[PDB]
Amino acid sequence: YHGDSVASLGTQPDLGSALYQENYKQMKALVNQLHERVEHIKLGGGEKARALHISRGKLLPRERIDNLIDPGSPFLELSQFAGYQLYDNEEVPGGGIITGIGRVSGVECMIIANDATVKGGAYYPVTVKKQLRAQEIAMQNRLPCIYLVDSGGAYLPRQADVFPDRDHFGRTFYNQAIMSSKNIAQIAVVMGSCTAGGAYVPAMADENIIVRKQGTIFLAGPPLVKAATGEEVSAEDLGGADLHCRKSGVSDHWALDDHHALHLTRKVVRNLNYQKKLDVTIEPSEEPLFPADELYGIVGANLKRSFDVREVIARIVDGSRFTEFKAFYGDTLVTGFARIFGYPVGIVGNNGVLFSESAKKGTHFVQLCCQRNIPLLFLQNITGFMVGREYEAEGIAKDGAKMVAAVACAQVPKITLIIGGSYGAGNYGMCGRAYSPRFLYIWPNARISVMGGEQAANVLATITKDQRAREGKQFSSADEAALKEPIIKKFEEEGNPYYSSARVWDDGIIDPADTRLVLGLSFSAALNAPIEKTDFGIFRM
Amino acid sequence: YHGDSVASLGTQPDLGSALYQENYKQMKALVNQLHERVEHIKLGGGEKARALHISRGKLLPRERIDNLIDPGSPFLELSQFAGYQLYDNEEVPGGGIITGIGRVSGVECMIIANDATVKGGAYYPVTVKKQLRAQEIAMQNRLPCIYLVDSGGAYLPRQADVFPDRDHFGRTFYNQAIMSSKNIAQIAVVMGSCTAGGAYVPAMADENIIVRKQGTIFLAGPPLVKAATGEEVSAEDLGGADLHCRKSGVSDHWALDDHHALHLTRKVVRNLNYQKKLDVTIEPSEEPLFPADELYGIVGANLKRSFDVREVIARIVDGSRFTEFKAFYGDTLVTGFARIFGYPVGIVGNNGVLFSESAKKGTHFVQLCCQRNIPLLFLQNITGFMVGREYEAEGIAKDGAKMVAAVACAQVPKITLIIGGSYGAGNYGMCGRAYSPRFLYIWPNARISVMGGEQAANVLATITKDQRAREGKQFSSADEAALKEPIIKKFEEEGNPYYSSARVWDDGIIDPADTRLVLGLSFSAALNAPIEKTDFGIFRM
Amino acid sequence: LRQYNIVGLHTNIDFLLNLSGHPEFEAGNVHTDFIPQHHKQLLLSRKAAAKESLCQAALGLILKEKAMTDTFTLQAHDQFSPFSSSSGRR
Ligand SMILES: O=CCCCC[C@@H]1SC[C@@H]2NC(=O)N[C@@H]21
Ligand SMILES: O=CCCCC[C@@H]1SC[C@@H]2NC(=O)N[C@@H]21
Repeated sequence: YHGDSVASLGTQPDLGSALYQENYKQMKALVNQLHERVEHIKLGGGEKARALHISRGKLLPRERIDNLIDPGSPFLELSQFAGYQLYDNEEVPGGGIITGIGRVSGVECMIIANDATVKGGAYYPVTVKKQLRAQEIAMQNRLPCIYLVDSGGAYLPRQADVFPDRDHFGRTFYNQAIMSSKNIAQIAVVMGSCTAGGAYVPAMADENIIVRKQGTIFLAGPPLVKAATGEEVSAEDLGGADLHCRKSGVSDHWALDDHHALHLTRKVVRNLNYQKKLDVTIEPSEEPLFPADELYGIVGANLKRSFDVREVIARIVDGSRFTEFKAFYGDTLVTGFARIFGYPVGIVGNNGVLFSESAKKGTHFVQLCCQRNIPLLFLQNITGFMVGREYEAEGIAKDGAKMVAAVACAQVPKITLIIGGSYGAGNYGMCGRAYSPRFLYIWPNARISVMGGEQAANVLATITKDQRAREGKQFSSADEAALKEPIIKKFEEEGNPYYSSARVWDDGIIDPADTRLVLGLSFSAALNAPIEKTDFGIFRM
Repeated sequence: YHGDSVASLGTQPDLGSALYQENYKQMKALVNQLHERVEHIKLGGGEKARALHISRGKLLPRERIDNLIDPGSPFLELSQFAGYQLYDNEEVPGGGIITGIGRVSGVECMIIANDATVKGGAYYPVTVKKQLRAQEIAMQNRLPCIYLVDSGGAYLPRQADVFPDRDHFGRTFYNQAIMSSKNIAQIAVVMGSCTAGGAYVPAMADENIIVRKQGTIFLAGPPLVKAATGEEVSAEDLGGADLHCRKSGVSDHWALDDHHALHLTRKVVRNLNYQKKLDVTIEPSEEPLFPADELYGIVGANLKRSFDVREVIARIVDGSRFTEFKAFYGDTLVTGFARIFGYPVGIVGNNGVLFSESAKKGTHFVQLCCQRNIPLLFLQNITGFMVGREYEAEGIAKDGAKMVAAVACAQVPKITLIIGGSYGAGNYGMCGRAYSPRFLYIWPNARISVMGGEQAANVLATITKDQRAREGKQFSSADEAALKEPIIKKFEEEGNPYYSSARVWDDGIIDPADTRLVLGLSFSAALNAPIEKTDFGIFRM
Repeated sequence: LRQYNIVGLHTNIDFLLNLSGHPEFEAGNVHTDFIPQHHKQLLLSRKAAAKESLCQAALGLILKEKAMTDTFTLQAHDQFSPFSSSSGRR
C-alpha cells in the first residue's frame, strides 16, 4: 500500500525581493559564461584542422559519437574543460579526447574518442589523466568501453609526465587487461593512425574494428623503420586494415568507412549477451514540485550569504518528497531519504559549520544507507569545522574522523555535488575526490582549496604581525596588505571551478538547472554494477 | 500444461445423523465460549483504566495497531490467551502485551505493543515470554519488528522470574541486537513512559520515534534520581521527546501525537528498500469444495471417537485436491501434497496409533519435502504408539526415533496444528513445540500432556494395587478411585487448551472454521525468509 | 440537466434546475421579471445531508482504498496473499 499522503519540501521564493533579483542575475551570467566557453571547446582544433580532417573522408569526432549512440539518446559528456588554460601557450580543447556515457544498442557504455583535430591527436599529460578517469568510471560501474582510436602518440616535449609513472600512459593498457578479465567488454575502433603505444589499444581489445584505408596499426612507425633499417614503407603497407585484417590477424572486423565502422560497433555490442539487473526497489518517477531555474535566485554567486539546502533538495527529488532524519539534532547537517527518477537515495548536505553533533548524525545516517544498500548523494557547501577550546576538549576531531571513516568504507554508490565552498577537512568528510565517489560535479559558483582565501590571509596576518611585533621592528597596516592581497588572489585563482575542472579534479561543471538530469543519468549508470556488502573499520567511540 | 483433470478429496457428511448433530452442537459451544472470552480480553485493563488512558490524549493499544497497518488488511494476533488465569488473584488480559503480524506499507511486520491499561504496562513473567516468542517468530521469518513502547517496568514482586535467566528480560535486547546485525529492521515507537530496561528498547533500535509529551526515556527514573542524588525533576525534563530529539539525540523522529507517530512509522517502513521474493512455485488459488463449518460436526469434542483426517484436509486445501503418498502403507498416517492459497505444502496427519510402518512412511515423506523445498504442515491427533512385545522386538523405538530425527533437521518452514490429543513421544514425532515449528496452533477441543489422563490413572492403579497385593494389606476398589479421581482431574485441568495457551506453549487457539485463513496467513509470512538446504544426521537404519 | 456534471469550478446548473422546477415556469406564465420576482425561491441554501447519504460516502472511501490495495497487488510478486484482501477481519 503506497496511497499515504505525505508532506513535501520547498517554499515559493520571493521573486520580487531584491536579493532574489540580484542572485538570479549573477548566477545567470555564470551559466551564460559556461555555455559559450563550451561552444568554443565544441569546435576542437579549429576550422583549418576540421576542414583537413573532413578532406580525408573521416567523420568529426563528435559526429562519430552522435552516430554511435542510439537515436535521440542523451549523452553524458565528462570533463569538458580538461586542459582549459592548463598549458601556457598551447590550447588543447577538451584535452584532445572526448569521453562520456551513452546508450549503444540499449546498453550503457563508456565512449573514449581521440580528437584528431587537436594537436593531431597527441597525448598531453591531461589527456592521459582524462582517459584514466574514464576507465576508472567504466570499471567501477561495469560499463563496456568503446575506444574510437585516432591518435598521434605521446607529446614528446612533456614525455616525463606521460610515460613513466603508475598513473601515466602505461596504466591505460593495464586497465584494459583488468576489465577484460572481469568480463567488461573492451571494443576498439581504429578510425585513424595509431602508433607505438597506440597500436596496443586495438591489440589489447576483446573485439577490434579497423577502417579500410584511414586506419593504421604499427608498433614502430615508418620514420623509425627507416632510421633503424633504412627502408621506406608507406603507413598503409606497414599497417592498414588489409594487412591486419587478412595477414597479421590483428583486426577482427573490416570496415569500408567511418559510417560502416560505427554500424559494426553497434552490432558488436548487441552480441555481448548482457542484460541490466537492478538491486534496488523502484517506484514511478515524478517531477519536482518547483521549477529548477529558481535555483539561480536562491543560491546566487555570493558564498558569504547562506541558503537553506532543503530548497535545493526540494527542486531535484521526485515530487519534492523528503523524509528528514534527526532533523533537530546537529541541524547544520541535513540527512534524509528521497527518490530521483524512481531510485532510492540518501542525501547528505551541509547547512552550516560542522559540529560534533553533525558528524555523529552523519555517521549514523551513513550506516543506515549501507545496511539497506541505498545510494548516497552528498551536497558539499562547507565553511569549516567548529573552532573552540571546548569543542576540541570534547573530541571534535574524534567526531569528525568518525564520518571520514564511515564515508570511506561505504560500498554503496556515492555521488558528490559541490554547490558551494569546499575547504579543509570538511571536503574529506563530505566524500571529496580522494574518497572515490562514482561521480563528482561542481556548480559554476563553487570554490575549493585547503582553506578559504580569507583564512589563509588572516592567518599569515597573525604570523608576520607576530613576526615583527615579537622581533621588535614595527609592521604597519600597509605592510599587511602587501602580505594579504597576493594570498587572496592566489586562492581565488586556484579555487576557481575552471581551475579545478581544467585539471581532472571533478567530472564536469554543470548548470544548476541540469542538476536533476545529470544525477538521474549518473545514478542510472552506477546501478549497472551489483551493490556489495559494506565492511567498516573500528568506530572510535 | 496444467489442464489435467484430477480426483478430489472429501465426502458430504450426513447432516441428519445424530452423531453429526451432537458433534456440531458440542463444537459450536466451545467456539462460542472461545469468542466471548476473547471479547473480555479485548477490553484490557477495564473501563476506568481505559478512560484514564484516553484522558491523557493517548490512543488505546488496539486502536494504535488498527491505524498502523494498511487499511483493511487482516491482522494475525498471537497468544491472545497468555496469562489467562495464570496468576492466582491478578487478571492480566493478554499478558499486558499485544503481538501479531500485519502489513505496513505493503510489508509484513511483527508488531509488539505494550498494553498500558493492564497493570500500567508492567512486565509480568508471561509478558517477557510472549515478547520473546514474538521476536523468535520475527527472526526466523525475517520480519521487521515494530515496538509500540508504553511500559511501566518489571513487576518487582516476581523479579526472580523476569530479570536473571537467559530467557528473561535481558534476552529482549539480545534479540534486538542480533536481528539488527542481520538487516532485520528494528523500529521503536515511544508512545509513553519507558524506564530502566525500557529505555534500552528505543536506544537499541535502528530507527526510533518518540511522541512530543507522552514519551519519556531514562535509565533511572525520577524516584531513583531523588534517592541517589536528592534532586526533584519531572519525567519530561529527565526524558521527554525534546530532550532526546534535540539534546540527547536518542530520538530519530519527533511526533506531535499518537496519530502522527503512526504516520511516521509507515514512512520509515517504506524506506527499508525491501522487496519480497518467493522461493516456491505458485499456482492460482482455489477455495475448498466443502464448507469449513462442517468441521464442527465431523470432529466434535469427544476425543475417544475417531474421524478421518482426510475430511479435515478436504476442507482446507485449494480445490480439495490431494495427492496421497504411500496410501496403503502405514495407513494410520496420512501424507501427501496439496496447495493452500497457491503455496505448495506437504501434509502429515495422524489417523490412528503410530506403528513402525507409519514412522518409516513419515521419515520417507519428510526427506522428499526437504529435497524439493516444500513447506510442511503437521496435523496432530495422536493416541500413542503401538504397545506390544513384538513391536519392541522389531525396533518400534528405532523407527519412531527415525521420524523425530528427520523432523528436527528439516529446514523447510514447519507449521503444526493440534486438532486432537497430543501425548507422549507422539508429540515429538509430529513436530511439537520443542522442535521449533514456525507456528503452532490448537483447536478448542485439543488435549496435551505427557500421557492421557486415563493412562496415568490406570498405570497408578497397577502400581498401588501391586503395592498392597505384594505387601499383603488388601487395597479395595473404593481405594482405587481415591487414587484415580485426583489424577484424572489434574490431567484434565492441565491438558486443557486454555491451560496450554495461558502459558505460551502455542501461538493461539483458533476456530476450526478459520483454519484455512490462519494457515494461509502463517505460510505467507514464513516465506519472507529464503529456504535453506537441509542437512540430516545419521539415519539409524 | 441532472446528468450534466462539472467539478473544479462554479456553475449555473443548480439555478437552472430550480427555475425549471418552479411551478409558474411549468404553467408557461413567463415574464422577464421572473428572476427578480421569484429571486428568493430560485436561490436556495444547502440542507443537511441524510444519514443514508453519509453512509454512501463512507462506502465510497472504503471501496476506493480497496482499489488502491488492488493496484499494489498487481505490481507485487505475491498476488494471491490473503493479506491483500480488504476484509478487515480479526
Ligand atoms: O638508435 C637509433 C635509431 C636506430 C636504432 C634503434 C634500434 S632499431 C631496433 C631497436 N628498436 C627500436 O625501437 N630502437 C632500437
Ligand atoms: O541505595 C539506595 C538508594 C540510593 C543509592 C543507590 C545508588 S545511586 C547510584 C547507584 N545507581 C543506582 O541505581 N543505585 C545506586
